[PDB]
Amino acid sequence: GPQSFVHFTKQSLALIEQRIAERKSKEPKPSSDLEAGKQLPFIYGDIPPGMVSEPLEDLDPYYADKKTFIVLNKGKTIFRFNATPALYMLSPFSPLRRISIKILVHSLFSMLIMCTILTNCIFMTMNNPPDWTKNVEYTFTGIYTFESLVKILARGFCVGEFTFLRDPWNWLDFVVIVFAYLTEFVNNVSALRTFRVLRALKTISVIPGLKTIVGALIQSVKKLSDVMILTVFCLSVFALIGLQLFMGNLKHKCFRNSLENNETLESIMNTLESEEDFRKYFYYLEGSKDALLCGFSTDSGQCPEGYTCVKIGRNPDYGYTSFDTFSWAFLALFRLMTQDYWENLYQQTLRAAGKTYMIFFVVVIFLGSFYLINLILAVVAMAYEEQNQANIEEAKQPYWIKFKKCIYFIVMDPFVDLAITICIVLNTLFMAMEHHPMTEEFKNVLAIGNLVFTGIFAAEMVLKLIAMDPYEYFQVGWNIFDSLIVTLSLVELFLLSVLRSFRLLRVFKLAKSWPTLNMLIKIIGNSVGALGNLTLVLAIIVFIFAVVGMQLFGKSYKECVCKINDDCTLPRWHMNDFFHSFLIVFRVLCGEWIETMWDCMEVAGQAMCLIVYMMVMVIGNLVVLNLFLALLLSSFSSDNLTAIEEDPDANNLQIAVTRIKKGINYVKQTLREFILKAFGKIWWNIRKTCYKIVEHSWFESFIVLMILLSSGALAFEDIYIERKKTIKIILEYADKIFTYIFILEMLLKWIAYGYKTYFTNAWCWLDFLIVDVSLVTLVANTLGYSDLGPIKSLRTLRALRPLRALSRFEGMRVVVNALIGAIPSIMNVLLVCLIFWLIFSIMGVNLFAGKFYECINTTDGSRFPASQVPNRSECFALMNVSQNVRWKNLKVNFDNVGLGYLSLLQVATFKGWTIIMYAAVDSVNVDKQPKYEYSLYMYIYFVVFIIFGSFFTLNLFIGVIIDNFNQQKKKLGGQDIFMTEEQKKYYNAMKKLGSKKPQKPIPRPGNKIQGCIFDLVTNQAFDISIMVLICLNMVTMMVEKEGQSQHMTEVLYWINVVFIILFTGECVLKLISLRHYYFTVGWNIFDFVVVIISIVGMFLADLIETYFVSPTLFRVIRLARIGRILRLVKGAKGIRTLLFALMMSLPALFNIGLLLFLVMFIYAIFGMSNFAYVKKEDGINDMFNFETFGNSMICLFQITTSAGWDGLLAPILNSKPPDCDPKKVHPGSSVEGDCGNPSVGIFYFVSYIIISFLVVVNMYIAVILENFSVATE
Amino acid sequence: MEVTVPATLNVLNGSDARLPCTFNSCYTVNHKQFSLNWTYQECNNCSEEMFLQFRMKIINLKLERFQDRVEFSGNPSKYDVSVMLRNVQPEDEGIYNCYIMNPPDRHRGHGKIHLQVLM
Amino acid sequence: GCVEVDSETEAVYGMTFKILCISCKRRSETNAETFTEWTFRQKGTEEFVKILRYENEVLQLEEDERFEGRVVWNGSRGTKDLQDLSIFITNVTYNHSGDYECHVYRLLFFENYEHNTSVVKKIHIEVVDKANRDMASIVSEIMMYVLIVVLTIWLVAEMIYCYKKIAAATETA
Ligand SMILES: *[C@@H]1O[C@H](CO)[C@@H](O[C@@H]2O[C@H](CO)[C@@H](O)[C@H](O)[C@H]2NC(C)=O)[C@H](O)[C@H]1NC(C)=O
Ligand SMILES: *[C@@H]1O[C@H](CO)[C@@H](O)[C@H](O)[C@H]1NC(C)=O
Ligand code: NA
Repeated sequence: GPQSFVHFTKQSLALIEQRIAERKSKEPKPSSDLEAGKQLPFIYGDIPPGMVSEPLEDLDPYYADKKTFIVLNKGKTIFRFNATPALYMLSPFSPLRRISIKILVHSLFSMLIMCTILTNCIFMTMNNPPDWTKNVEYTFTGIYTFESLVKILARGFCVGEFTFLRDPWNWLDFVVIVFAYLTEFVNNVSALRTFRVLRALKTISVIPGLKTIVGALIQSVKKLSDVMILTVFCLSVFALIGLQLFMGNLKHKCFRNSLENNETLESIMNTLESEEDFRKYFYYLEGSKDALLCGFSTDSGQCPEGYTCVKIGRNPDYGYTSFDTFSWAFLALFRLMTQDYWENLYQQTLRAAGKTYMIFFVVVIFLGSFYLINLILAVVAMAYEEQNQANIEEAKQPYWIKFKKCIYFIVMDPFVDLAITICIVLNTLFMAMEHHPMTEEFKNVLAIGNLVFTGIFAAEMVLKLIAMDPYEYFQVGWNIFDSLIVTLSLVELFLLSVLRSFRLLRVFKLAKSWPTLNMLIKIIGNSVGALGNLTLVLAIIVFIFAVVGMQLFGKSYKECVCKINDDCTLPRWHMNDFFHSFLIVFRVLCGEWIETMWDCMEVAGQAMCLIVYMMVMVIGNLVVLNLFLALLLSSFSSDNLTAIEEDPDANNLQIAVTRIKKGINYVKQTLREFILKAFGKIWWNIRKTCYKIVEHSWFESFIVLMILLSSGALAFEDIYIERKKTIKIILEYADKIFTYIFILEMLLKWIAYGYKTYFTNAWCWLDFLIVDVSLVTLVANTLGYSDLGPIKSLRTLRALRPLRALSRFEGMRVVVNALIGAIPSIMNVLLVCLIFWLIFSIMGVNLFAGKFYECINTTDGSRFPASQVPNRSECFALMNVSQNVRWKNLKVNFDNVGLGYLSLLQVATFKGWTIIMYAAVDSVNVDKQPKYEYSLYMYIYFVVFIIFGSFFTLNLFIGVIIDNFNQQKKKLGGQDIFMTEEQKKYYNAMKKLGSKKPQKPIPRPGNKIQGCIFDLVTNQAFDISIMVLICLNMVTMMVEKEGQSQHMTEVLYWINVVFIILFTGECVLKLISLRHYYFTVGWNIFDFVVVIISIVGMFLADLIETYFVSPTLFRVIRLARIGRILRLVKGAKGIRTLLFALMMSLPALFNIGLLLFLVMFIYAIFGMSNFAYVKKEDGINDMFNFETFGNSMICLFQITTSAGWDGLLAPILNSKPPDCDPKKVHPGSSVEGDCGNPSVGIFYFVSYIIISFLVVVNMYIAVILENFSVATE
Repeated sequence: MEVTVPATLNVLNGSDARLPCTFNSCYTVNHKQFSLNWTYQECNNCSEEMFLQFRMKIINLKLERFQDRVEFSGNPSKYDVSVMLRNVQPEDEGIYNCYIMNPPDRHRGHGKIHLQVLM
Repeated sequence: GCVEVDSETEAVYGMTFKILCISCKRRSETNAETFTEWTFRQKGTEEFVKILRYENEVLQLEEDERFEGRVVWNGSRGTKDLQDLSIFITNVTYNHSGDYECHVYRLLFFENYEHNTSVVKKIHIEVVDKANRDMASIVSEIMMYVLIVVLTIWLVAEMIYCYKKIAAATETA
């Protein structure tokens, strides 16, 4: 107890040694509360002053037998040292070791080391340190030497138990301290500095609580082993498929037909170095670094007249994009899985191979980039849930008085507070009215309004500060926040362009009465509160990665600059200084790494950049995901416990609401009082007949069939409809017949159900609206108004007739019902998110309004230097001097708050954001020519917005989606919410498959040789040998590459033939041994099918390659050898369980995919009818457009992931010359103009990406529920 | 571009003197645009004499003071523009330098070797 | 963009007629300089005779009776990059029935490369007194009407059968 406190004297050491000797002559865990580095229990009480920080005897009985001694500090921290003399020199009773102990366990020592570490970390941010910094580095290494010497003198070096070298974290200190001196007395600067970076990792040891965070991070990884194996296996299989399909295709180029001087493609190719002369023989698009890709099929890209597609040269993107070897294809498949710039590769592969190969990208996107990511997230979330549950499981176990009272009475809760809330809302609306092209009258009005609002807020501050006491005034946090905002507003009134925007923070005062805004506030507070150490670890890791990148590749960027820039100057993203290196690290964490990786590999080498980038990806993504999960679960379950009532103290808004309920009702009642003072079976048979007809299955099948036919007839109406005259006439008359049929169906339903039940049904309402629009269009066409503008606009509404299929299919109906039940909470979170994004939009308008204009040379689109033409007036003077000069603005900017909302959407999705950020960091002023990185540190605006308005906003949305969807599942009894009843029965039947007990063993045949074969094929060695053979075959096909010799091809063919023979022999042996009992196993059936597939595919591929000419069929048929590799799943158990989970998820995913397909079909019809004639620029070109149904669905599958939606929206934002031509003539059509409709385009794209986000979130939750149910059962 | 040359070289009279001039430029040396100049000055402020040069190939000006004792002993592709001097004479003592221009690098290289002849 | 729609084959005597000729470039962003020559072979003859040439926004007509004063331009306008090459007959006669050839001479301009190409299209024109309605439209209208009547008859038959069945069921009760 508290009296168990004695000094460690020589008598105690002698007694301990005597006990040890007695134990030896004769020849258990310590208390976790008494373990080293833990707080002393309160049961021991305080420590007398005479023995704090002194050598004391051991308290834990476990070490009471061994030679140990402990020392306690002034904060009750326990340190366990070793009683054996340090290096056999310093005894515990020596004054020198006593002083060393006193130094080691002390707050000031740790504080000094921490300040030294932070100062050093600040110093490693300079890429060109001055000469005087060498003295500072010497001081740093001297401080580290002193600290290490103190530790070694106190604890002893390595011999003992509790010694200096036993701690893993002291190994880092020793390595750093030997490296410093070795580098000093050994004379690559980059390597030495990158090793100096190791001192930044000492923060974990000095800052309390960081070691626990690192340990939890390491623990979360070890549960990912099976998911990593499955990810590697799936990526390898898809990489092999892509290697078989697309080998050498990205080398297709358009080579000119006419060559002078008896030249040849072979002779030309070895005399070409620069791009200038490569442009003289191959076709290049203007301002492109790569030659235009082409194909040999009809659905591939075409070459201009005078060129022929040929396979020659290098691959695009410095040669780093290809399917030529397994390693490059694996890089491409990892890029697809992470979805980094994947639409560029997707478009290149479609151009080089054909549009028919988008099936590959659909399958790969779904299987990898959705399912594997789901698995990673689910496993990490399960790990963190388990650790959190364990943590909470162990945790539980005179005149002044008069008028100040009058002023206090003046501040009335239901009136003054409501007035302040209204004033805050009005001030926000007033600030949201600013725009760039603003008159002086509007500017003056806004200025006086802001002055009035600031005066009102200051007056309220003063009234509260003199009503209540100033000491009482500063006791509530909201009052401190109000005070800070008021004084900052006054400071700005006395005088930047950003200090004006800090009054926007008053919006958060609405969180006292807005529970959902308070939830976001609590999440943000947790990020720096209970989860402050995890955020600190994330920041330290980002800092370390930034400085490592700068030290490794910073000088290479400057030295090799003309390999990645024609102007021989630094690019936008580089590592030459610390800020740009941090920007690259942050962009990688946002999900964009391959484009900067290409530049890194060009300046510094493939291996180093590959290693560094993958380390950054893995570690940073793991830490960010752990922070996301911690925030989510803490602010979801831990914070919300209903400890207090709903606004326990009567909310002033609620009091005002009650007072309104009193007053308005009383006044209305009194006004009413004053007003009163002043003053046939045959029809039933017809109904039942219609009911019988409508309800029948044949009627429903007929109507479904005609819905499908009418929906599919819309796809035929494209820009080529004038070539198909007969189809056009047939479709017109088919539209007439469909209108008639659906009108008849509506009449039948009217008679069968009655007006009441029909018009209280929502599906019937939708069908009624569709048929009304169709009938109005038909009657207008037949009457004669077929050319009126409104009539044509209404005729564009035939794209919504596929909506009649929602009520006819059960799966889409169930998914739609789930979404409709989820809508309400989504609305509240949407309101919170819109207010949060409005704050950032107003700030961006204050920063960047009217500053993105620039003078450009329209021939090459190059911005003029600011030396010449620094103004707008100089730009106009030059436009009179020169013809191809324009003072042009960005389409997506911060000129007003709606355009700012569009900009923030492009930044949040990371699609189109770079153009906005370049314009922002180049900005100078209004009517001033931009200058390169003039406003360099406006990147902080975008980083802060990304963090707060994407990470925290998505945290809030996911946290409410979880609760809402859990309640949705709870209310109906725990049943699946994305499955139909028949699908539920099939789901249970499938569930009984994976939960089978072991079956009856196969009995051995009676024959001797058959029995020997039986005991040979039923052994484990046989199975492991088959598995290693399968791995060898995988390696054999991983060997294949583009341009390999004929000898390579022949030997690979014969090795694969030998593998086929061996596998067929295994099948024959199993058939002979097991007999017809061999077919009672599903895996045996799969192997038998695989063997047949192998033999037949080999023979058929040989037949095609010998007696036929069809490379495409050859590759598709040779895709059949993949089956021999898919048998590796049989040996692996964890990946087998994960694939069973995918099979379990299949039905709900099918329903959600049906709904997604219908939505994308409707949007494709609308896009064909709207954007089929816009200018081909940005993301719209000769292959990716809205000219046909197939092209439109190609474009819409791409932006379901949101990839490249900004480049598709950009050509639609052209609405007037010189951007477009309203009188453009299109041969073969009567349509005129190539302009867009910006409102229609913005609505189209924003609505589609929002709907895609919601549906894909549904798929995420389905897969996660499947994993959580399967893995925890 | 870091040009690595010996500050001072001592070579016995009557023997050969290799003059190591090396540079590191991160771009490949192509012989169409790479420029190499080798001067000889009796002193720091003395006049410089063109004796060896590279424009597309090794160009030997064959100065009368050196007779025919100057040869190229390097490889421009391997960043080796070292020259050599057969049968060094006492008059060969002086200051030798190698200017290097390797496009597309902006900077121009510069080296200096103080060849000294002892008995 | 550009769609190669074929010309109509039948022209009504005394009325106006447009003879389509559209020749799109394989890549639309390329720059070219195009002109045309039209040759005409009348029925009962076997030799194609040049009638007009259009180049540089001026239409040249050869001295032939059958087309003098009756042909105007209907191709692309305001460019040398002609992808529409059609012509217009303002007063159709019986001497305009025959085979028309639309020779398109395109000169693409590339980087250090000029490619001189050529395209030929054939149009057959028949001059008739009265326009003949398309077979596709006739059969489509007829099939729409028969489908209407078939569906109505089927629905009425089912209604009668079920009404009789439920009436018998009600009288049974
Ligand atoms: C906008 O930029 C120009 C850049 O030259 C400013 O400079 C004037 O330019 C004209 C024509 O060269 C000269 O005649 C004037 O003397 C220049 N002004 C000065 C400061 O000497 C011009 O003043 C700028 N205008 C605005 C609106 O700021
Ligand atoms: C072939 O090339 C030679 C030059 O090597 C040239 O003299 C000769 O005219 C060329 N002949 C043809 C047919 O191009
Ligand atoms: Na990227």
